[PDB]
Amino acid sequence: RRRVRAILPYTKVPDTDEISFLKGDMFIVHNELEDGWMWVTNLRTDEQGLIVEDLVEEV
Amino acid sequence: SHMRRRVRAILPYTKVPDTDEISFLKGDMFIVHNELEDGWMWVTNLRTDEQGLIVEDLVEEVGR
Repeated sequence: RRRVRAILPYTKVPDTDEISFLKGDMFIVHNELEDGWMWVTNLRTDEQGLIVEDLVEEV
Repeated sequence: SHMRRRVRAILPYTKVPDTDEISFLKGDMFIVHNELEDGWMWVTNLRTDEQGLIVEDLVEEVGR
């Protein structure tokens, strides 16, 4: 249960469970998943969803 | 296509031994990482955090 930060923005793939975000957004990681993905909650939008792991860094 | 979606088990499943299928309980949720051309998919079970193969016939999309 750690916080990670977006280093770049991301626009979700339509009709999927991915979420869009902005550089600087903070997320709480719920599941690491396979390398390359993460199941998280974006603290700014309060949205739970799938994100691309290479766009976030440890804080 | 269930790619990049969260899906939920509609029935339990016990893996075939010596395969990389994963056993799961009804209600378990998963994130789909790869969809193979036979209905099977590489996923992560959100409860156990294990990666493995599950078949699409046993799950339904539930959204975020």
